[PDB]
Amino acid sequence: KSPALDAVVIGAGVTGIYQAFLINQAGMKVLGIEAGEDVGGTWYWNRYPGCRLDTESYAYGYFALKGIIPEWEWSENFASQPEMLRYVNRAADAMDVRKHYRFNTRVTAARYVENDRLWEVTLDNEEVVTCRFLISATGPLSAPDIKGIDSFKGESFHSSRWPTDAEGAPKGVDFTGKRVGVIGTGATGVQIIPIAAETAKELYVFQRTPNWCTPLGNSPMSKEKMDSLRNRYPTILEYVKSTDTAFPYHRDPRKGTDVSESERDAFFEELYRQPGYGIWLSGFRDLLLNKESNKFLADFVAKKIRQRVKDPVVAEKLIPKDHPFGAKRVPMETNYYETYNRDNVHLVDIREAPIQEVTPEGIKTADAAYDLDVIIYATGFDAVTGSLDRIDIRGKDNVRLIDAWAEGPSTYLGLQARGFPNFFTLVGPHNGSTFCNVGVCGGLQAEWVLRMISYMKDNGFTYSEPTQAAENRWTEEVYADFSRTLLAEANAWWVKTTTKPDGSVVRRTLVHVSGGPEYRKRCEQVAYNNYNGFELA
Ligand SMILES: Cc1cc2nc3c(=O)[nH]c(=O)nc-3n(C[C@H](O)[C@H](O)[C@H](O)COP(=O)(O)OP(=O)(O)OC[C@H]3O[C@@H](n4cnc5c(N)ncnc54)[C@H](O)[C@@H]3O)c2cc1C
Repeated sequence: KSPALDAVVIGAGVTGIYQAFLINQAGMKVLGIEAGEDVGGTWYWNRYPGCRLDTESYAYGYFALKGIIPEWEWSENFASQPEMLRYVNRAADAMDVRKHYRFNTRVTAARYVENDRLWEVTLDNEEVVTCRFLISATGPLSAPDIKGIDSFKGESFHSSRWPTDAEGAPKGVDFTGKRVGVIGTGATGVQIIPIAAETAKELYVFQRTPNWCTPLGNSPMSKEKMDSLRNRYPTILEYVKSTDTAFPYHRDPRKGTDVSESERDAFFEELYRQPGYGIWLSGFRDLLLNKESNKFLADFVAKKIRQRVKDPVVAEKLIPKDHPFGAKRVPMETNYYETYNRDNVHLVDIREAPIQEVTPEGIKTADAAYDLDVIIYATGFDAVTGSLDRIDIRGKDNVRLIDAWAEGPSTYLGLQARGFPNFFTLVGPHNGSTFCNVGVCGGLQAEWVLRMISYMKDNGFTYSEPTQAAENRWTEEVYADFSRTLLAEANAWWVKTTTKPDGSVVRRTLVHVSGGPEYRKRCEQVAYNNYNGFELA
């Protein structure tokens, strides 16, 4: 039996729609599947107030850099979610990609059929479609275990499904007269909190531990700036393809320990005040390698927080004590810290007073009862464990992907796993999503996968799977790269350590941290050498 499709692509975010576009442009048959009503992924799902890029719009805008929608005009240096959604909609118009997709459809299971070298893909546990290759673009992030949520009698908002009007704007964003509680001070919370505080009668921020945040420095984009950027796109593209993260930044050549205190302070002050991520990405070369260097920057950011927040007790609570700066994807913010100088804003330390439950009346901590009218659940993400866990994926000998990866992801090139032929995982933490400009990283990744599938078609190969040796060597190489950074000591659970039935010890990181260009170079050496390390038939 032969599959009906060359490929199924799961997800209609930026990654998935471009993979689908590429496959179709190449003359192959592709079906996209998407749970939502339309395209956008992130930019479709996340509708909460303050939702905005951390990457310069022009640098994230790969579909414009690549000449798919080159006329696109950005209105701001760091585009808001509604603009991002318009960009993805326009890109999808230009790629004519919607016709290849099933919308409002969840892939519930995928099983590899060994006799027939194809995937049976189950849609909403009913229809089954067959394809030669299965490609996940289910998103680099996934996603509250609090007693009593269902009992609250006021309004509940969840940042991941913020209610919208018929025009797609967020409902109930005016909190005039309302006592509001926000739980969470990750990326979403720090975008939500300063906006909610503008109208709430009282705002309580329930925070377990603070993250490092830096100011975004967003501003409108002039027509003149937009035109000069567009004229520079061929250069901008070459640049972002050459940096380690694919953001438009590269590390300072110097070690922080080599620079005087006075020079360090001046350098940091300039970068802190420059819009975007430079404070981190343009920082000293040893910032994520060396504790002293890291501490220089963390101390500087801490000093900036103390400047910006009036009450020294409150300030201290907002400054991380227990983790290096940049050990997580750093939230950027617009007047977040100054929000706490407002008289109607209160920080509730729930490490010291954990939440016992949500009640009909509001929130109960170990120490106090907060009567609220509104609760906003500003829930975090896992940028670490990946988005495939909700799909029943079965490879050879009916093995679960979740079991195969129990001791940590095991892949070759971060793209296929032994046991799961003709299955490609785009854009996930195990291949670099966590610290990438995903607009660019993911687009380049989809192009490599296109080239592999085309090669297979040209040669009449219908089977691909990593060897055990190549998968093992890769996975050890990725771990060793990870193990030389401060991430390893700071995020201990990002590493899975397993002593084998005999005595030897296996270590795998959940998160690939290797430089983009080095990673892509290794992928091309493999592709050039007839996909050496993949068995093909
Ligand atoms: C608030 C926020 C701000 C961000 N800002 C930036 C930024 O500035 N720069 C940056 O590089 N990254 C940023 N990110 C990361 C973001 O994940 C990527 O930029 C990008 O949107 C990921 O695109 P994707 O297509 O790979 O996955 P997604 O955009 O997550 O799309 C995945 C799609 O797959 C669908 N799906 C999942 N499972 C199934 C299933 N089983 N069946 C059918 N459909 C399924 C989902 O519905 C979704 O539509 C941000 C993320 C968030 C949440």
